[PDB]
Amino acid sequence: VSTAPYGAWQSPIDAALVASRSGRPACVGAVGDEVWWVAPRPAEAGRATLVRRRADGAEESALPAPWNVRNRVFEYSGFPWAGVPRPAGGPLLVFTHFGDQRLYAFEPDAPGGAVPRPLTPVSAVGGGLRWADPVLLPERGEVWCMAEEFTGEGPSDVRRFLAAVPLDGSAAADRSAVRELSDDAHRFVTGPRLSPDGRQAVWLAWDHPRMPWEGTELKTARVTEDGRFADTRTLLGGPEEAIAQAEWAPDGSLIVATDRTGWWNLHRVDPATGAATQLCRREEEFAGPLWTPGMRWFAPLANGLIAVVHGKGAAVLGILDPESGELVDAAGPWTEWAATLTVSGTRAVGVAASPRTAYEVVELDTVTGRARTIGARHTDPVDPAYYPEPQIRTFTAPDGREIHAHIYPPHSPDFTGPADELPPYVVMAHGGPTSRVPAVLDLDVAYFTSRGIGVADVNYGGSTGYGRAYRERLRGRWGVVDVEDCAAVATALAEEGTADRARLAVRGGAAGGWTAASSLVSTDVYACGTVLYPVLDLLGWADGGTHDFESRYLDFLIGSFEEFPERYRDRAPLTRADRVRVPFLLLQGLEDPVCPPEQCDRFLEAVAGCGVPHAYLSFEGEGHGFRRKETMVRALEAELSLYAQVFGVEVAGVPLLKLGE
Repeated sequence: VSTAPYGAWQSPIDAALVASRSGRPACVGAVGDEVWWVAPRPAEAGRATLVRRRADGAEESALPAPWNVRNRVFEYSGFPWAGVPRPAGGPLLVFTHFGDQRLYAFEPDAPGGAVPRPLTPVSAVGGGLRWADPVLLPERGEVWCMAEEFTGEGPSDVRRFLAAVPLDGSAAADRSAVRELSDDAHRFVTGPRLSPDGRQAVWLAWDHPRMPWEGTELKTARVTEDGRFADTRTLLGGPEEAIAQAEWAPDGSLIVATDRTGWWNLHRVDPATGAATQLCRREEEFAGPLWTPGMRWFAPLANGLIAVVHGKGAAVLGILDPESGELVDAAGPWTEWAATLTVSGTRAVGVAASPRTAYEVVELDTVTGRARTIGARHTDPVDPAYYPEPQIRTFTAPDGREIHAHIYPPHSPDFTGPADELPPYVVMAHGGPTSRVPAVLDLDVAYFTSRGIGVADVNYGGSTGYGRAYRERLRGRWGVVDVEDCAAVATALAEEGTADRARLAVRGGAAGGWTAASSLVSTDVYACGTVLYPVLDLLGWADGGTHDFESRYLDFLIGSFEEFPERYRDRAPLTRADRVRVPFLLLQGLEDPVCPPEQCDRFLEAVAGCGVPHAYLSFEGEGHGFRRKETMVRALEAELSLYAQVFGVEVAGVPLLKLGE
């Protein structure tokens, strides 16, 4: 061990390794005795593939490039696949290919191998046709899902409804062959969930200007014999009751996760009256913000037990006995479980990680209570001694309010900083903003901490996982609460003498980019900042400047335009772009439909000539969020260079970012 300036420590973690290991298993699901999930392939044009895990442990990608398992529903991608086991011929699977947004069917065990065949027609009108959250029904020879069909060229010129697509491929070039199960009365809907007897269907629905976490309605209908929906009606829910998920238990009962008590809790629901009964009252979240159709937090098991990812703050998979109210969590090293879940037999399978291990596919068996890794087993790319040791802390702001944050101090088995120096710190603001960041191994974080630069990940007011009230703290306060909370943690760290007050950076992407930009504009706490595909122009954004799903999200964030039109200009970073007095880095994807690159251009034009050192790197072929390995490498090394230059530290492992005024 030797002494070296903070930020200049030699680290075995390069941006290429970081990119290579980015992402996590997602959308897990059981198919007979098999377990499938979506996995990222950053080095394969940033595509996502399907992974098939056989009972005997065999684990391999089921689709080769260029197949890309992802869709553009809500622009964030709804559950992209489905699969059913069959008596002969192997399982039948369907998935949405990102390239043409079509739903495809394929049989992995067919002689010759997987040969995807299209099931849906395309459209040149606006955003065309999109599909997601499917359920295979081979008895009816169809796959049921929710669909998006653009009717105009505007981002909101679209209708959504539940649909039935023929598995025989007769609708591949015939839109009339697609059956509309529900009508298009509701702008936003999720895929259908069929009762075990196949006579009743449910689905979530909502409209502008509400976000699903504000409120949703659980719709229901009788499924006729010929496969149509009848007597559609609202079973429960409303503009202020957030129903995040609904599932049929194998015994025919209905279970939903609602926040009517102030926290998302599981409730049994009378399929006829809609009356709900508490199954486990707790000041813990048993669900989360429904950003895409198909998210699952709980899963009913055939034996009557219920698997549930729950917790206040950190979420962990546990097993609930709705009869005794008893809840037993998984053990093992995993401290955070993602919002994806499936069951098979007495087993519940989810995706979880720890501060020392990347997300793995983990199985919890109800008979033994044993939890074990069954997929994507984590191997250390470098000695785990290079990973930071997270400190889950709650800071107390001026008015006594609690601010939840994850502190990652510089950490390295080979270096220590100068006695008379304190380490610079990078303060991060997650996206959303209605979501939360878990405290697990993240090479993007270790990339900095292993070099001598601390990191502080703040779950500012408005973050999820701490009840409706905490999520509501941000209503009408975007640009103030997120900014102040992040700054509170920063300055508190400096005052405590654990961070260099003069070397604090702020960074974030999407909503987090807005927070970072806003911080550089409305405060002088930071020495520099990194902004990724942010929202900087509110007026532009509100004026048909973003996808349909978030086209009215500002009503929640800053207030309606009808009531607070003045905020749309005052809160906008673009309006005060001239107030940025420190160097910054802007990163953007050129195919971004959520935060169009125009946002950046306008900002850059507003700061030109102000003599503020800065840089802007846009990437062709990248949408909202970077998926290609080469893109991530360049984005991360650029951010590090910015910090090296501003913090007066040397880093030769990355190219020197060219900053200009």
